[PDB]
Amino acid sequence: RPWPASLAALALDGKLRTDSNATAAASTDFGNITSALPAAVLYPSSTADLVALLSAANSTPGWPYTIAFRGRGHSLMGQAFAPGGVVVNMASLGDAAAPPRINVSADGRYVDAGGEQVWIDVLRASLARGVAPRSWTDYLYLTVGGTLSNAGISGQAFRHGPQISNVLEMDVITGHGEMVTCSKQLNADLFDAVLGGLGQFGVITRARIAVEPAPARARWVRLVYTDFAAFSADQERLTAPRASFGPMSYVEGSVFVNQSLATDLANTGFFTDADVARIVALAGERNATTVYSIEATLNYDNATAAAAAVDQELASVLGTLSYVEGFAFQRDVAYAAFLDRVHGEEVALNKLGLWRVPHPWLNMFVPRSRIADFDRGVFKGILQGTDIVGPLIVYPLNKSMWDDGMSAATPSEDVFYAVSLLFSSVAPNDLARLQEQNRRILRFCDLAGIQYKTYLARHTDRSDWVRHFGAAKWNRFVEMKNKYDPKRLLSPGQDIFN
Ligand SMILES: *Cc1cc2c(cc1C)nc1c(=O)[nH]c(=O)nc-1n2C[C@H](O)[C@H](O)[C@H](O)COP(=O)(O)OP(=O)(O)OC[C@H]1O[C@@H](n2cnc3c(N)ncnc32)[C@H](O)[C@@H]1O
Ligand SMILES: *[C@@H]1O[C@H](CO)[C@@H](O[C@@H]2O[C@H](CO)[C@@H](O)[C@H](O)[C@H]2NC(C)=O)[C@H](O)[C@H]1NC(C)=O
Ligand SMILES: *[C@@H]1O[C@H](CO)[C@@H](O[C@@H]2O[C@H](CO)[C@@H](O)[C@H](O)[C@H]2NC(C)=O)[C@H](O)[C@H]1NC(C)=O
Ligand SMILES: COc1cccc(Nc2ncnc3[nH]cnc23)c1
Ligand SMILES: *[C@@H]1O[C@H](CO)[C@@H](O)[C@H](O)[C@H]1NC(C)=O
Ligand SMILES: *[C@@H]1O[C@H](CO)[C@@H](O)[C@H](O)[C@H]1NC(C)=O
Ligand SMILES: *[C@@H]1O[C@H](CO)[C@@H](O)[C@H](O)[C@H]1NC(C)=O
Repeated sequence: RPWPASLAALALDGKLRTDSNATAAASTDFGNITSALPAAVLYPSSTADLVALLSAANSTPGWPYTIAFRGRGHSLMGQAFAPGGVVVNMASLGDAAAPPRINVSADGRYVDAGGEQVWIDVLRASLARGVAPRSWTDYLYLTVGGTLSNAGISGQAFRHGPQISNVLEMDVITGHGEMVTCSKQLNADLFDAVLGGLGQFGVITRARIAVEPAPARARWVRLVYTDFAAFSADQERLTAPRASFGPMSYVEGSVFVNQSLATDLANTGFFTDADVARIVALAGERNATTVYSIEATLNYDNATAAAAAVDQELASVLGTLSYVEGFAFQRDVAYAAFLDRVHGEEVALNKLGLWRVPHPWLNMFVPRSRIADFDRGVFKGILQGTDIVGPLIVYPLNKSMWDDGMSAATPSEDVFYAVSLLFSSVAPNDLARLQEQNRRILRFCDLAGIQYKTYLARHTDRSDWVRHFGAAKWNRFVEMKNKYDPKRLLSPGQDIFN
């Protein structure tokens, strides 16, 4: 039970807190479905405090405290908790002013960012130097270390890969309490393990993130379909390799069920009421139970000719497509306004009291060969007759842009779809129904032989995690767990080794 000097110094300096206010704040997450109180919350003022805690953990025999690294707690099912353990309040690393926690490189080819930093601040500090990361998440108020522990995907991933494919190097403190810098060339085994590694191997204190010259504006389009075959064929055309890709900077898509079509179209924040009326009419003419929309952008800069060159490039692209004649809808915004588009959605929902609610989200990767089966079984099947609150996002990814040596698990096929069904619960009895429906969707997929992977989900059975990674890739994961977290204390809320 004796404490090392450096661990005791943290309690003395008021950094180790055991009060009910501190512990309660670190006991809930964005999922708002599960909770777990820690014994203590650490508020580090430097990476030395992290070394202190993890060295103590490693050297103290019989050490009982699991350790989690809370980013912004956007986890869905407790992945950032440490039940009866220590939660690290990562945000405390950026409390001061000296030194800065985000540094754009002198050559403008990368940005250095603290693990604790949120992507919105990474964006703001990048644009101040005329650059920006190439690969995003839909939502910018997430931490660098958090998204990198998962993958980080948005409409750019088809061409640039996920955020984990856009890291040059990291500083990481392992379960041993050892500060290690890692890359493809230095300590590559740790580098690959941590990326998509679900916080199992250590804490990312710094990430070196690839940037590109920052575009000024995004030409922003949505294309409407009643035929899934045409919708998916076009998403695949837009994202297909020609190493080289087509013009589009971003390609996502969405599914709208007929029952709430007008309301959901109106709630996109994209369509006007005039647009909505035309799409509702189209659905009725085609007798459609589902409507599909491709969402795409073309990034361009402040050049004088840029706007007309964009018009012509866009016109050419669209002429290769098969959306319903006349159902192309365009917007034109500043690039930062596009990237932070979901912030506005959060503000609106929270003011309605619809943000801090349970989020039984279903996120998965579905092989291209079975996407039409998934559409029939889920969008045209299971989901029909239900009231859906939250977007249903569907878009293809290219496996060639994913590094399978990293921890992140993906389907085997060259093309696979991100399917994100972002259900928001309107309290009882809606939550239990939504949890059951997600089970049924997974059940449908299992029975149809669809070889999907989950994303952002934590499994509670060993056989499920083994299947998740694949047996050979699982053994790799375990090898790296043994070297970097032998005491199995880190990120216990993933329920892999805890
Ligand atoms: C809330 C949410 C999440 C989200 C999103 C939109 C919203 C509203 N949009 C996403 C998107 O478009 N694309 C995508 O890939 N993910 C998207 N997300 C999910 C998001 O990536 C996850 O929630 C992720 O966990 C990031 O969230 P956060 O930064 O808040 O991290 P956390 O929940 O607290 O912890 C997650 C796990 O990672 C470990 N962790 C956290 N920080 C570190 C560091 N620095 N080093 C090592 N491990 C770390 C935690 O222990 C936990 O297990
Ligand atoms: C951002 O750059 C600053 C330098 O402008 C870095 O600060 C130095 O690095 C470490 C901080 O732990 C110390 O060894 C030096 O004394 C710091 N210099 C001073 C006094 O500012 C900082 O580490 C960088 N941040 C990241 C995460 O890249
Ligand atoms: C799409 O959804 C609407 C419901 O919003 C359906 O229209 C309804 O049809 C029923 C049965 O004839 C009528 O009783 C309702 O008055 C209609 N509702 C409204 C408000 O328009 C429509 O049938 C659905 N289409 C498909 C193909 O399922
Ligand atoms: C990995 O795919 C995901 C996972 C979680 C969230 C999202 N995106 C969004 N999450 C929340 N609100 C939104 N509005 C538009 N897109 C989103 C996308
Ligand atoms: C969910 O949020 C509500 C309201 O903000 C809160 O009272 C409750 O404790 C939360 N539940 C969990 C399990 O986090
Ligand atoms: C592009 O230039 C315009 C006009 O000079 C300016 O308003 C805008 O801030 C610039 N966009 C950036 C910083 O990318
Ligand atoms: C309209 O679609 C519904 C549901 O798919 C179907 O039952 C019905 O037969 C269709 N109507 C016609 C005339 O095709």
